Amino acid sequence: VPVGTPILQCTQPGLVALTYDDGPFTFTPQLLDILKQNDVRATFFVNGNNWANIEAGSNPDTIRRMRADGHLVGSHTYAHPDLNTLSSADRISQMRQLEEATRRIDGFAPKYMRAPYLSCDAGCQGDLGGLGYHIIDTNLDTKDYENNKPETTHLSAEKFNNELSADVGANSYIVLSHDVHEQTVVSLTQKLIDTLKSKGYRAVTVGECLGDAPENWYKAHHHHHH
Ligand SMILES: [Cl-]
Ligand SMILES: [Zn+2]
Repeated sequence: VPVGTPILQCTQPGLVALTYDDGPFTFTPQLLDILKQNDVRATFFVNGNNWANIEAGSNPDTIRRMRADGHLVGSHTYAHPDLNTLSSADRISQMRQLEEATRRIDGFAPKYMRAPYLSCDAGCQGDLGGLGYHIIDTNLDTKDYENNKPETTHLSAEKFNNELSADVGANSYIVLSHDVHEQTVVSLTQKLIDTLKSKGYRAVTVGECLGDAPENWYKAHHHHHH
């Protein structure tokens, strides 16, 4: 799987990787329950301290359930800054801080990440590559953060349907949603699953989307010497 270079689609067609950024937060437990009931795995790009602290409250338990249920856990940086705007030392710190938290939680560090605001240019990419990260972008943005009211979430479900080509054999998608919005969880997610199966796609983690064995998704161990 490419390192230090933004990835937009799967390595095979007929696949959808549903992804969720900016958690974990209030609605994430319910989202895990919904995905389980659907037998669907997904991918979470998590922060360390953004809408909540990943080590506060039940969040450590939600992160542990993500892994237990087979969802891919990726980094979204610790504090959600625009990585372009930081010096290399500060970008390295944003990644390592999150890795230290996920190691405290469940003894892992992500090899997968997504840049806040999809903002990560060649300067940023070089550093992330030196850290051995896979950079995950999107080729289908639900705009769920804009369509986040009971009466407007259908616009995001429609956007998904519109963009999801009926031509299952020639296409695959990495889908951007944000589970920190209640409507993303209690309405949009079921519609995404329904719509993707109605067209013949299979939902997959980004790991499977890119042909990557789950044994490669994480650094299972800290190297004492770098
Ligand atoms: Cl290093
Ligand atoms: Zn974000």
